[PDB]
Amino acid sequence: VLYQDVNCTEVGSNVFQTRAGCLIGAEHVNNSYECDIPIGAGICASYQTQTSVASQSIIAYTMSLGAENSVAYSNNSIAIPT
Amino acid sequence: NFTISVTTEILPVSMTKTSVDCTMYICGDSTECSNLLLQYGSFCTQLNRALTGIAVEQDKNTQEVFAQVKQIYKTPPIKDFGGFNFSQILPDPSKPSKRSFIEDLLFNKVTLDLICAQKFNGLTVLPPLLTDEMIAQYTSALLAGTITSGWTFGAGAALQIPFAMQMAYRFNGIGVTQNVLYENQKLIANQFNSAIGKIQDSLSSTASALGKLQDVVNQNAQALNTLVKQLSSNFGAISSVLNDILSRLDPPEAEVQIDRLITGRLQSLQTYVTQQLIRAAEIRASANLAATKMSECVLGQSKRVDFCGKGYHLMSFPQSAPHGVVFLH
Amino acid sequence: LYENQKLIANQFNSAIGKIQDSLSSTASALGKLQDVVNQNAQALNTLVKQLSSNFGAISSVLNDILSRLDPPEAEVQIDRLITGRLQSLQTYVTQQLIRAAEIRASANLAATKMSECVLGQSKRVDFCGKGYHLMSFPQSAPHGVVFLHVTYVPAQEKNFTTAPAICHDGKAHFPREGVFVSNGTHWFVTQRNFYEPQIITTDNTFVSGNCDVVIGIVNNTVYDPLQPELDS
Ligand SMILES: *[C@@H]1O[C@H](CO)[C@@H](O[C@@H]2O[C@H](CO)[C@@H](O)[C@H](O)[C@H]2NC(C)=O)[C@H](O)[C@H]1NC(C)=O
Ligand SMILES: *[C@@H]1O[C@H](CO)[C@@H](O[C@@H]2O[C@H](CO)[C@@H](O)[C@H](O)[C@H]2NC(C)=O)[C@H](O)[C@H]1NC(C)=O
Ligand SMILES: *[C@@H]1O[C@H](CO)[C@@H](O[C@@H]2O[C@H](CO)[C@@H](O)[C@H](O)[C@H]2NC(C)=O)[C@H](O)[C@H]1NC(C)=O
Ligand SMILES: *[C@@H]1O[C@H](CO)[C@@H](O[C@@H]2O[C@H](CO)[C@@H](O)[C@H](O)[C@H]2NC(C)=O)[C@H](O)[C@H]1NC(C)=O
Ligand SMILES: *[C@@H]1O[C@H](CO)[C@@H](O[C@@H]2O[C@H](CO)[C@@H](O)[C@H](O)[C@H]2NC(C)=O)[C@H](O)[C@H]1NC(C)=O
Ligand SMILES: *[C@@H]1O[C@H](CO)[C@@H](O)[C@H](O)[C@H]1NC(C)=O
Ligand SMILES: *[C@@H]1O[C@H](CO)[C@@H](O)[C@H](O)[C@H]1NC(C)=O
Ligand SMILES: *[C@@H]1O[C@H](CO)[C@@H](O)[C@H](O)[C@H]1NC(C)=O
Ligand SMILES: *[C@@H]1O[C@H](CO)[C@@H](O)[C@H](O)[C@H]1NC(C)=O
Repeated sequence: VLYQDVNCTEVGSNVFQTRAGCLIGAEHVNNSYECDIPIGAGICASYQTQTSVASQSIIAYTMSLGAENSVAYSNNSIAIPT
Repeated sequence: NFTISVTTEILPVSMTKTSVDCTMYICGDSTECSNLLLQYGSFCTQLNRALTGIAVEQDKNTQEVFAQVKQIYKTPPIKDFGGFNFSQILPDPSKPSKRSFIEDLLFNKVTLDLICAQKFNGLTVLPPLLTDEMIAQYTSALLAGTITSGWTFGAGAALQIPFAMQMAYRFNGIGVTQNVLYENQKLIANQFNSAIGKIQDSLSSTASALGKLQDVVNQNAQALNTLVKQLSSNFGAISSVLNDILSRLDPPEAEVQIDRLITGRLQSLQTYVTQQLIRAAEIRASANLAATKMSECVLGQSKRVDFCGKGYHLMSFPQSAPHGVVFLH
Repeated sequence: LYENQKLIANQFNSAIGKIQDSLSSTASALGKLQDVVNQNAQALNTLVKQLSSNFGAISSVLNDILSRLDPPEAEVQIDRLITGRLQSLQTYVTQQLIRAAEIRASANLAATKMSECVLGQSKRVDFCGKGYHLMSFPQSAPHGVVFLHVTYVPAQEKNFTTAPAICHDGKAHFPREGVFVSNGTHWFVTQRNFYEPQIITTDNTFVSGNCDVVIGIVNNTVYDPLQPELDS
């Protein structure tokens, strides 16, 4: 349950305060994945089937934009495909 | 002789993801009103579906305009771009959010209690999926791909290339041989820096430059404001609040007054939803235009005349904005 | 192409097989058609259910009102029912008009895509799919059209030490088509997208003024293709 625009004072450890609202019933993951359910303010919940603990669980992680790249620009270097 | 003139071009990309609830708006949190509203039928499901479709389409517009890059590129620590100064458009790490000098001049001339009144009546405003931080990071990745990798970062894998060599492609693409660039490189860099300074000065003069975003927000705000004021309408009943109709009359005679009030309020809310749908369709057309502009001007070089700004277009630098995007052609 | 024709044909056949396999996996690929049909079907379905609404009247079917009340008192109930049903039908018509305008925009986009991507080769970047566009194959679909954009994607890279121009005897030398690259010792002039190295003759390169004004120029002896011919 996602309580939008609620001060979360009225309706443990299952909460997670997002800028959209506190998501009760989802555990945060500090790793960022590509997200399929859009939630709000960069948060996306998803269903994670893990064979170790909590095979039925919903994780609310910050949205990942993609693989960060560090292309090495040089004033005399070019990259031409072969 | 030639001159390079940076031209700003503003395009709305999305509007506020609003949301309306019947029993909060149509009913003043009463019970008999809820009975009558459920008696009318399934208009509320249609209204909620339409508004959720509007919100989904706005989210898709925002995610399609900006997220045209699979990878988030970064500018190199050194800035040897052949004398070309990009400190104004490149990200500024001073802010906690990786915005830029020109992006900051945009977020201050829009500015997007009345909000509490709308919230208490069920007229909530959902937050966008992409915050200004991730939109700014998408713009920074686009800038890094354009400056360092030229335009091949859109076709396939990004390929590093000297900036003084990248612009040797674009002149040769607009007819002028690259020797003209390679003999007048310092002059071109000076003109480009001067043009960036001039466009920054113009952005730091008046908000009337951003006359499109200040309309995509002011029209939705006015629509919500005039939807709020429809609750202060008699609509034929002897009052305008449903707590002063059930406190005066009895059910068999108060049902007609409540029916009048509910049909009037439902008509007003349906009018608001239709206006919102039409405006969302127009914004979708504008976002498609912005998407193709960023797909052609930024990710390459358009041969279309007067599309990517007047004159033979060389390149573009996408920049974030409040509910929109501005190009620096 | 004329040196790698068989390789390109094999890659194209493999790509067609892969897109066939992807189409034979899930319907989520056709997420647009399954919406242009489902939204209209759902709109018709929710228009049907509005006939089951009292709208204030003491019933919901017009045969159980004229079988209970008399004309002078049944007319008010019928007016209630008719204004409610007309409002619902007008709402459906407005939704259909808005969706038809959106579909008209989509069909204009499809028409221009067929007119440029298929009937030619568009220079527009990322219009006819990601990467450079070779050709497109339109295919029918239920209330729609699917394009199979054949695209040119560079696969593997290799760094080179480039150079904006070349000093020979004080005169600058710029490549008329391609760029100057070096594999460590020598120099070559190659096309931008593909690494096909060629020696720097006087055909691949043109002169423009001296070579002390251009920034970043390097030294090399451009092989004049007439020296062995003028020696004899
Ligand atoms: C092309 O135009 C530029 C811009 O007007 C010229 O650069 C100016 O040159 C004058 C003297 O020729 C200087 O006094 C200015 O300070 C220059 N301005 C800038 C911004 O550099 C350039 O000289 C012109 N080129 C030719 C061949 O006439
Ligand atoms: C690029 O341009 C910016 C701004 O046009 C330059 O920053 C200015 O630098 C001068 C000298 O250091 C300062 O007096 C100004 O206060 C700076 N202004 C701003 C807005 O930062 C920057 O030096 C330029 N860099 C290059 C390499 O040309
Ligand atoms: C370019 O890439 C293609 C596709 O990866 C290569 O074609 C494959 O090459 C390997 C080894 O030569 C063969 O085992 C495969 O059967 C080939 N596949 C196809 C579909 O032809 C090609 O060799 C690469 N060319 C170069 C010069 O690296
Ligand atoms: C760069 O490419 C040139 C191509 O001419 C290489 O020169 C020849 O490379 C072949 C490789 O099979 C050798 O057998 C020849 O002896 C080389 N010289 C000549 C005159 O043909 C060169 O080795 C490559 N690498 C560098 C660092 O220059
Ligand atoms: C490129 O080659 C030329 C010719 O061999 C070198 O000649 C220089 O020319 C400048 C301009 O007149 C003189 O000031 C230098 O004294 C010349 N060099 C010598 C050694 O006499 C030039 O130095 C070479 N440049 C590079 C970057 O390799
Ligand atoms: C939360 O606090 C604010 C400020 O007092 C108040 O306006 C609002 O009604 C409260 N309740 C919410 C958002 O549910
Ligand atoms: C959260 O951060 C901790 C360390 O701060 C890390 O060990 C953990 O893997 C992260 N993710 C969780 C708890 O899902
Ligand atoms: C430009 O390239 C040369 C050659 O490697 C290098 O020495 C120089 O440092 C580069 N320029 C800058 C500003 O680093
Ligand atoms: C090119 O150089 C960069 C940085 O020096 C390196 O990361 C990359 O692997 C190189 N690519 C090739 C093909 O050598």
